[PDB]
Amino acid sequence: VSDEEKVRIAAKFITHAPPGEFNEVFNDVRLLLNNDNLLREGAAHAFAQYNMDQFTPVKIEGYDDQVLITEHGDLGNGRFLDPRNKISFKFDHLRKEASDPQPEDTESALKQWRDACDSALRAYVKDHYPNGFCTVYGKSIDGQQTIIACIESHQFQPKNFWNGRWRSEWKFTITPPTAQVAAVLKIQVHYYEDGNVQLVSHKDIQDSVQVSSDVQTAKEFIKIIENAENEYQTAISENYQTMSDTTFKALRRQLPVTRTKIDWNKILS
Amino acid sequence: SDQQLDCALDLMRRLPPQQIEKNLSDLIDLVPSLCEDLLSSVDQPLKIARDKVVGKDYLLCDYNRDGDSYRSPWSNKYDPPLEDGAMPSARLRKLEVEANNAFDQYRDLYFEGGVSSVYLWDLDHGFAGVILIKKAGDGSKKIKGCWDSIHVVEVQEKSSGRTAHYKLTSTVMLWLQTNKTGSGTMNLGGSLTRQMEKDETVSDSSPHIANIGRLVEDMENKIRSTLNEIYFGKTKDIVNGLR
Ligand SMILES: [Ba+2]
Repeated sequence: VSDEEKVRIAAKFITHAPPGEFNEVFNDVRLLLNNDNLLREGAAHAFAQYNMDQFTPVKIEGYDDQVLITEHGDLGNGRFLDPRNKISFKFDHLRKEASDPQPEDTESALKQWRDACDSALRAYVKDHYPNGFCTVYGKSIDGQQTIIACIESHQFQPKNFWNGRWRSEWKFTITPPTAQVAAVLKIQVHYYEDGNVQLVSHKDIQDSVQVSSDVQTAKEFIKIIENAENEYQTAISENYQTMSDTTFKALRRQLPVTRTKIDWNKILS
Repeated sequence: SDQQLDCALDLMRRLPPQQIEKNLSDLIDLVPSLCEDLLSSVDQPLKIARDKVVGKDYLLCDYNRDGDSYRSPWSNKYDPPLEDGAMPSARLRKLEVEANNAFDQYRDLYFEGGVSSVYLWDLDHGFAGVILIKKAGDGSKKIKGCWDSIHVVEVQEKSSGRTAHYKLTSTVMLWLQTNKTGSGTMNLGGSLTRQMEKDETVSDSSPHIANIGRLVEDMENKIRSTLNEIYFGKTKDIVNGLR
């Protein structure tokens, strides 16, 4: 198997690190590949893709709250946009370090919609997620004005050998008098205090809403998000119950229909 | 190459358990020299083949593999046919047949369907074997499910001969996948491994198959409860901690 294949496999594994376990997986993959220069060349894109896929939140010196690393904030050449603070910053994907904040702008047509939606969203997020973070972008994409709202919330407990993260991405395409809504909600949990167990879940959402002013419509946007995220969370818990009490039992009973453990002398006779 | 092997095993504890066979294959391509070490230390999802002579399914794993063929526990031959595939002694084959019939009944009682297979092999001072059970749900239900049990037992038969030491290493892999309007797609997957060791009287009142049966039953019941607690308790608690 060629060096090109090996580093393809290395890059893939790195992209599949569970939330909160990047360092562990990277060091494993580094020592197995055992060719740092090849790793740097064939797999650099993977470090960046992981953080953007994960919506990694980052602290920036001099600014309150945290900003998400997403594709929507990628400015090229290692820099990312903080659209709330109106700055760009260099991001080190390996160390997860923000540096060199510089003043920036991008879109301004949607400045007021982005600002209305961010204010409404930030309150929503801080109300519903223990340590949630959000970043809201406004862009023209393939012809159309789009508000994109990203939400992240994680709980890492490496000393109890578990990690979890929630991500949701909500795209509002503004074609007054309506906005089309497309979203994907994601959850990932890894528990390995015993042996490897993971929950991976996603849900796609499609809706539409009536646009008015920036303020009223932001409110409308948040109501849609709040309801769908509540709906999804309730449904996840309902499904666990069905699984725990029905499907699981259908794989293996606790005990045989005899309602006691096995009479082995009967089996063998 | 111990550092590399440690990294390989650790990595397997972290990659998504839904992709085991693929990940192990990729991991060996990544470190070819660690192949035998990894095939020997990482459990793989069980696969089904058909024994057409007896009309019964049987289970494939590395324990009944010789080259690119697999041995049926029903007919005691390899598919494809081999020149000299590894086979048990006559003595051990009789025990293998009895264990397959015992575990079919055990499977019927606890699982009410699925497939079982028992493969035994001779050792210098006793024998060893694997008891395999695979049950899948009804895949017309919005909630799909697979359970694989892989129970390795190592028996040191002590001269004499009315005593033996049993070591049992058991892995259960459990996967559940649902696709619902309300919860979108949920995929819950993983595995738990446990080990035990015990000395037992071997007699007509307590033959090897009864001793092994009780160890497997005790262990699998315990693993089922642990899975119940982790899958539907602990991961659910984590999700609800996120929002
Ligand atoms: Ba082994």
